[PDB]
Amino acid sequence: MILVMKPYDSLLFREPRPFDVNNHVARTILPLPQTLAGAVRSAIYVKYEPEFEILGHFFYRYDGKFELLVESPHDVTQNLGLVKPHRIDKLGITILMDSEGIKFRPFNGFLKFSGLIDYLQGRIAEDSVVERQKIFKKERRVGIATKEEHFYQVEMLRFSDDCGIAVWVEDGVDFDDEGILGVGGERRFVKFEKREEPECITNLRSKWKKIRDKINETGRLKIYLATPAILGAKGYSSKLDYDLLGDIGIERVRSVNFIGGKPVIFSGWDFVTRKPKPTRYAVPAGSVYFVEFEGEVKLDMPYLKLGKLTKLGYGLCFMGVW
Amino acid sequence: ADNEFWLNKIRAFFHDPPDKSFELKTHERRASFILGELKPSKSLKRIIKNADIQASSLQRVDLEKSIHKKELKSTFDRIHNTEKYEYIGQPIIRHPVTGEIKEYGTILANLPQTQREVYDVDDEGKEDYEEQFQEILSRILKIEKKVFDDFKNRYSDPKDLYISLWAFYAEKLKEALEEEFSASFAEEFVNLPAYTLSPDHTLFDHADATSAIFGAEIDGKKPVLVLFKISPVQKFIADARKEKDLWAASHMLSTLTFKAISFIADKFGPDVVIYPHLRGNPFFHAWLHSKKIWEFSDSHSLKIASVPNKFLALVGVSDEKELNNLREGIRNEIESFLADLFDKLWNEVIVGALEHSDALKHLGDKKEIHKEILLKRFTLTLSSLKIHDVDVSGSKEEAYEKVKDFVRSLGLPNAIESKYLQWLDMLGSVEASNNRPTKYDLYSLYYEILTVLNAIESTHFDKPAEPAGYKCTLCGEHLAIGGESREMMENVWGKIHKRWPSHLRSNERLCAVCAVKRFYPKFIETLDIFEGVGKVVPDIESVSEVAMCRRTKHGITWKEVYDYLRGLKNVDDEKLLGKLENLKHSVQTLINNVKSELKSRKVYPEEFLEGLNRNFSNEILYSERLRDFNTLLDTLGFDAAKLGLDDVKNYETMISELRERLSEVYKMLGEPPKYYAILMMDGDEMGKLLSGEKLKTAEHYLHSAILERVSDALRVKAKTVRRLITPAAHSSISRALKNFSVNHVPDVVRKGNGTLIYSGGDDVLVLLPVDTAFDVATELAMTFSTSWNGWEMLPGNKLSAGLLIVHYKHPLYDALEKTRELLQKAKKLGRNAIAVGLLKRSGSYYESVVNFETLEDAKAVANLLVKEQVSPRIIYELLNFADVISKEFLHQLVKYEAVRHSIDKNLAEEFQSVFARGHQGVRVELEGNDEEINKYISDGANLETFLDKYEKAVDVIRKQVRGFLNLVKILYESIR
Amino acid sequence: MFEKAVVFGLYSITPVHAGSGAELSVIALPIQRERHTGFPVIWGQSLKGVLRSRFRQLELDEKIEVESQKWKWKEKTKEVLKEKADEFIKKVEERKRDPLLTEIVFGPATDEHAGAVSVGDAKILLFPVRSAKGVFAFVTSPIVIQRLKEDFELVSEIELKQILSRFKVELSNNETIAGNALILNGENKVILEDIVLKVKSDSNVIENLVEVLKTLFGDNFFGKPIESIKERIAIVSDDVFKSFTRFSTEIVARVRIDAEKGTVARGGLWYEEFLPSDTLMYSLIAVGSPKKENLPKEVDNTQKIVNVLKVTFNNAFLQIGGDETVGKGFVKVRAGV
Ligand SMILES: Nc1ncnc2c1ncn2[C@@H]1O[C@H](COP(=O)(O)OP(=O)(O)OP(=O)(O)O)[C@@H](O)[C@H]1O
Ligand SMILES: Nc1ncnc2c1ncn2[C@@H]1O[C@H](COP(=O)(O)OP(=O)(O)OP(=O)(O)O)[C@@H](O)[C@H]1O
Ligand SMILES: [Mg+2]
Ligand SMILES: [Zn+2]
Repeated sequence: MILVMKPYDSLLFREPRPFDVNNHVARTILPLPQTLAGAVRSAIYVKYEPEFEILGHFFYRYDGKFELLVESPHDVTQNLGLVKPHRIDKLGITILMDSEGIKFRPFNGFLKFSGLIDYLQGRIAEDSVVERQKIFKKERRVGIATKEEHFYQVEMLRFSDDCGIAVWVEDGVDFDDEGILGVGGERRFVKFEKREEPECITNLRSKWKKIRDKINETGRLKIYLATPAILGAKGYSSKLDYDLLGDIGIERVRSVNFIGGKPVIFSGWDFVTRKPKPTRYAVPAGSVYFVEFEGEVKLDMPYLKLGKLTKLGYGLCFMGVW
Repeated sequence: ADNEFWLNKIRAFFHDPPDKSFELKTHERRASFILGELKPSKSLKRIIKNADIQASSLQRVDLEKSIHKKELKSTFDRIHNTEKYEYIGQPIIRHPVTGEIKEYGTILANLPQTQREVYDVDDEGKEDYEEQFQEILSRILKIEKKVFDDFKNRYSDPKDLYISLWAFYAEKLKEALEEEFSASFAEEFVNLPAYTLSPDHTLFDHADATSAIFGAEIDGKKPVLVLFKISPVQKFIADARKEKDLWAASHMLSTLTFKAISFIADKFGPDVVIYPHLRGNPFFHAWLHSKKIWEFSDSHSLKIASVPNKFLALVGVSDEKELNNLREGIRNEIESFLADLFDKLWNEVIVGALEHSDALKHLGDKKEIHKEILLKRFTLTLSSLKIHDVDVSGSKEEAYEKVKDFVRSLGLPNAIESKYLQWLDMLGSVEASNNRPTKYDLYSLYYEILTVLNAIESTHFDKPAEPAGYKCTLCGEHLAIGGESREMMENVWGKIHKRWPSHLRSNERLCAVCAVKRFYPKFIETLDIFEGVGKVVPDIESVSEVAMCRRTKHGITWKEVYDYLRGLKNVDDEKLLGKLENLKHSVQTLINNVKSELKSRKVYPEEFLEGLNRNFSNEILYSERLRDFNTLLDTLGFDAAKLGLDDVKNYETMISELRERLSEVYKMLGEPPKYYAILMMDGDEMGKLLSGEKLKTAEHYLHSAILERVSDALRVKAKTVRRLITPAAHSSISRALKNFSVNHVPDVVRKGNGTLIYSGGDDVLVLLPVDTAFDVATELAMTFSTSWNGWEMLPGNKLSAGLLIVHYKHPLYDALEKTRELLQKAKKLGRNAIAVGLLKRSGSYYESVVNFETLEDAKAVANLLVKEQVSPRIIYELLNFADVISKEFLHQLVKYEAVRHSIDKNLAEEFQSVFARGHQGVRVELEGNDEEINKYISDGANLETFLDKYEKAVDVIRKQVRGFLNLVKILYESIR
Repeated sequence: MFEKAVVFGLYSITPVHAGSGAELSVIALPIQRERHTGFPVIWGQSLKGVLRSRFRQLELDEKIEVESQKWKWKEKTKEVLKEKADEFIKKVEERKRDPLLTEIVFGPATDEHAGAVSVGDAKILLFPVRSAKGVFAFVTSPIVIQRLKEDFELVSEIELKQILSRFKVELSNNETIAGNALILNGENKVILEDIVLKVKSDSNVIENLVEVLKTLFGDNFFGKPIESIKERIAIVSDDVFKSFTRFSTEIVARVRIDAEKGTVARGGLWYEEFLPSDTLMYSLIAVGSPKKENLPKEVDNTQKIVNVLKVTFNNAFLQIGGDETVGKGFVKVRAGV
């Protein structure tokens, strides 16, 4: 069940840097899955790692047709060209290839679920991508408030009038449909709504077998991070543990190639102990893992949960071919 | 053993005599003579020559074999009988990047005035010229022998002698020659090229490249290219509170990467690293002083972080395990330095503050986790690309075909694959049986693939799982020291603040990284390359200090009078000496009262409170800060509420008298400036330049008058094939970058009254007052764009710049991030453009992305504005009309506004001219993904005609005029 | 959180200059404007700062009558806290704290828990533009109706719910839907400050908009008859509406005069922009159950904590912005009953 959350006003999600009296400038980051997970936990508690699992969260735009927007993959150049890693046996090294030069800049933006059903194959259309400005803007409120120095700057997320945030929740765990809850930093709220699972999901769910068998026959698999994941075993590391892919039935891995941005540093407030939660590092959303697996994948779903805190919404990954 | 290896490196360095271009016929014997008893063997000379030819100048070593009816020559002896040589002309030098051609003036003046251009073997009228040439060559050889003999006598160890020669042989020889012949003679002589048939790099750069190649291939070691990156940088730099944290972060990052560089250099050799060019680097000089090789000369200031965060080196590894050992050694050296700093902090500022408290035992078990958190903060990425040994055996055509087939087997995209195929064809277009391809022919391709690998392999991170607790208050991401419990953390940090109030504050609870960075300045006098250099930490504390560096209307800066207040630097001018003495006495009496009151509380060390006469915060010169006693105490860094002095009110007389004296000073010294300028600059498409795309065709880099005499096929090839850089050319490029980033930016920054923080290679980061920010920005841009200043190389490329003018009260992290955003926007919009932004204390934001020459005319109109020659209202009307204006009546409307708002007709005409000229260069951000328009604007061309051809010129011109008025408003606010 | 919500309304009696903007295009201090749309807006952070202060000063004078019974804060804190409540009284009178009941409603002071209410941004609903006939007009945009359509569904929702879905109108850049008092007689056209607009015939869109206003702001309309307003709505296109808000606001030049010479001082000249009077703003107020800290018996649930806020603020007159001393900021508020 999707959870549409249309913001009445702008939203600010606190970055880890403190802001009480000294660091008056308070920037914003993209909504971490923990914040939305806590908001949904409050919502279900009012209606009646949590016992229920949140698959993840994606942006959406409602202009006649209702479509969910997924973070732009790191596998797409700014010229809408895919990047594929091919290995050079002569030099013994593997490089990422865009067929137009060894250097490229990832395309910042989004990718609709129609894009997802076509991007997993290995091609991307033009209409499948949306720029960042079409969804949200960085609205910075200034001079909000012996108070001569209390004037502090705040940057918020100014979503477009037809754009909001949708949270993906597994079937069941039903609760209140229409209502309002607070999300973010400085006290703001959204007008959330409960909507049946979109036809895009079933479009990608039904066509999962084709991509799955293509991956199985070609011996190549790509894993796309829809939401950030904490893949460390003891600490926090970006290296993909080979046992992690052993759950889906990978007998052996030949080579693993991963491209991603700077890690996201975050923490939380432990309401039970009234102390901040341990700091964590997660691989940024939109990163893709290129693996050369031996064997086959027996996963019945086109997605899997990787890492810890997967119930919140972390580690939403899609299996794709390259 | 290792001594033999060092001696072999010395031999490889001097296989070409420094005066080789004077007479190519007997260069090898001259090199063997200058090497003295250290002269090479036979087979060792052969392998050294093979390494030299396989090294760079392959666009010359595969070109010097020109057999066009003779062997082409270009020397100074000009006795090369034409029966077999048919020389071209006098030697020249060409810039490795811009191909700018410079002749040799002073070297020809000392040469005999020959009556003919060419001379044969045994013609008449030759004996006198030959005798004169022999005399001058003997003098040069004697000077070189004296210099090298002194170097050999001073140093006994082969490694010490090798490094000393590599570092100072050129300088010492140049000094000796300028003592003997003339300064310009030595300057020209020391810049002679190695291969005269294509003088695109200096002889010594070729010698360094030859030494690096020979060391890479020696003893069966397979040469490998290694690139190292220590990341992240910008996020670590930004986490600062005062200017000292930012300086400490920059210097610490530079020190770590230079520790890795020094490990590599002491393992293999100083020349094995191509970027940065270590010669002449102040950090390299400090390292040499540490190794007891050469005493630090104090000529170059060490307070500047003059080492980039990446280095590229050419080393030879026996196997993969050797490379892994090298990587582990680099990582362990960096981690050892970090752990040494952490232990120093933990045992000098934490134990020394909790010497007896039970809290020390509570956090004693947390030393390991915080040490490991600090160690695992940065990411050290080492990427190595093994240099393929292309099979060059067989015929020349067969060898070139094999090399090209190997190139084609990589599957590279057609663009750079075609580029390298064209390069190989142009190399193989020469007519010579002995011509053969070399392994380093595709050195550019190896460098590009290595850069891609490093950019990919540096995205991998592995970081620990820190426990719970309240995070650090400065960085915000790491658990604070002793932050397990709020009460324990507050107690510990209050004790530390009481112990160290000059650095910390009443509400700071730092983590390992932030605390180490904060206490970094007080430790570095006891770290490896230091304690013998002197005054590494700069005498600038707060960001407001650099704002005060702006000079007032009486030829005197607020910073200078502040330094006079502490008594550091007396003021020479006596017209204001009495008022300055009155203000100094008032502030001294007030701080004496404050420190006497504080000593009663017995909460701070007496030594710290004794020095408050000298280290009091300069923000007290702001009349706003003196509104009462609590704010005055907070300005100095003391919390009145914590000390309980929030109720003291017997000092109001002193504060009022100080405020009156401050107003009296303001009467003619002007109010103290509250705005400073952050300027960070970057190299424009340096990767493309090193990839060969931005380089020009081989015709420019060759000798000018040899294109015609050569065979037609390779003539047209060099006409329409772009040159690709190579070890010696790369070394020359890095040498020009070092020359700029070391000898030029610090000088113009000091002349510009700014404070340079980091000048590593292409990048530059300075903090300057709003007075000289734009002037120094334009000066630095023109310096970088220059190709040959005097007799020293210069990068000859472009910079995008981001300049931010922000209030001193603004937090440092947000200002730095905004300046980085400005730089990124400048790069996004047709680079070689400066992005100027203004962030007022209220929070209003201005914007302008203009060409570097647009500043001067904008400065002129702003100067007209401040001088009351033109009313400021003309700006408001022009902004109002900028929305509804078109190119046809641009000039007429501007002329009407000028003649309306000016004083006379000439001022109005000048305003019209400067507005018309300046507003052409302004970058625009259209709705569509249009970079061609910005590219046209970036140079100055038929863009005006192209604008007529352009389909949305009205939006372009409207954005241009609006941006020009915005930037001129920024300038007017800055001056006023 | 925020179980229910209430709708507030604002009406600028005098021009309002609240906050500033990071744009700073021409005017030195523009008004707070939305980023994506560019409409004028009153941020919920600054709107709360005047809602809470006005609520606070009522406590010091005890005019917060709850359920038709006057509120006495001095005894209430002692009744519900005791022990240190006497010290709590001293701290509040020391200006280091705030009265008890306000902190349940508007959150604690600088020196726990959170406020039971949240103040949303005040989005514009009607903008005044000079006209030829019908001297001034209340102009809207179709998406402004769309914004009001969704927000009003949180409180009212059922007759208004059905009529809310009827708000769907497409308008070209020159057509308009206007009241009878604005249409030029004979020539079916409307002129709104140099712009000529053609009236589009309709009989529901203007009536529907004034229908929800009466049901959410009473029969009276901020001291004016409701029927006198229905004839002066002029719905225009989004581009026209967006352009009006950028350029139809009052830009006021200001300067300081020195008595020593009688002229103006050098550099003491700047221009500030004011929101026009007769600007019907509206802000959604989100209210939740307050934190249980032994609260008085009159503020237990959310329904009781919203009635006090609505009653104490209906027909109020508070000042917004930083020009109080020059008669700028006074706005009449009408809480949605
Ligand atoms: N000592 C230093 N002081 C200040 N700035 C530095 C220093 N060393 C490097 N920099 C600059 O800081 C920036 C950080 O570069 P970095 O290696 O982190 O990659 P990047 O291009 O910023 O992006 P990415 O993080 O995606 O790799 C660069 O612009 C670099 O030139
Ligand atoms: N001579 C050199 N040799 C090797 N590396 C160099 C040299 N000069 C600069 N570099 C490094 O090469 C890298 C270039 O990457 P960077 O992201 O800065 O792009 P660029 O080519 O400088 O231009 P742009 O920023 O406009 O894309 C930087 O890390 C810089 O320090
Ligand atoms: Mg660069
Ligand atoms: Zn920290």
